[PDB]
Amino acid sequence: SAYQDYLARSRVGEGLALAASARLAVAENAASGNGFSGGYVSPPATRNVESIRIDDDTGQIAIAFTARVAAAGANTLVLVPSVPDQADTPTARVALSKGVIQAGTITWECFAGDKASSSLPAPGAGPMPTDAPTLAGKLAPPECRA
Repeated sequence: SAYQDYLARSRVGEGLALAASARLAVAENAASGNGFSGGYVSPPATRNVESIRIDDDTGQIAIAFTARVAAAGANTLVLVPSVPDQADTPTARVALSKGVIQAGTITWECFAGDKASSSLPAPGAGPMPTDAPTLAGKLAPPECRA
């Protein structure tokens, strides 16, 4: 139902906003050449957000929502980071490189369960998720959907 959809979408948006903490930790670790999850302490769990975690190798952020939002096994949303191949007039985006000092702006792409390819402006596609998201796209912001 549309009202049910509203409740879930609002709570998913809040989880995405809480994940700013992880986007900042990934940026800090990229700037120091550290594993991307190093030192990250996720915010307190809420009634809506079960966990926020960072993949130490790729910087991918996975947000797991509670059953108030979506069923177990259908409850994850992912954010994938990338950087341009070169800062000046890039021709492509690339996944982050663990151990390399990377201080430029990181672009984050959201993927819900239905999204089968990257959809970004120039310089083009970013990486796909490392761990597949499972949250139904209809519950996520439109930029996360197929």
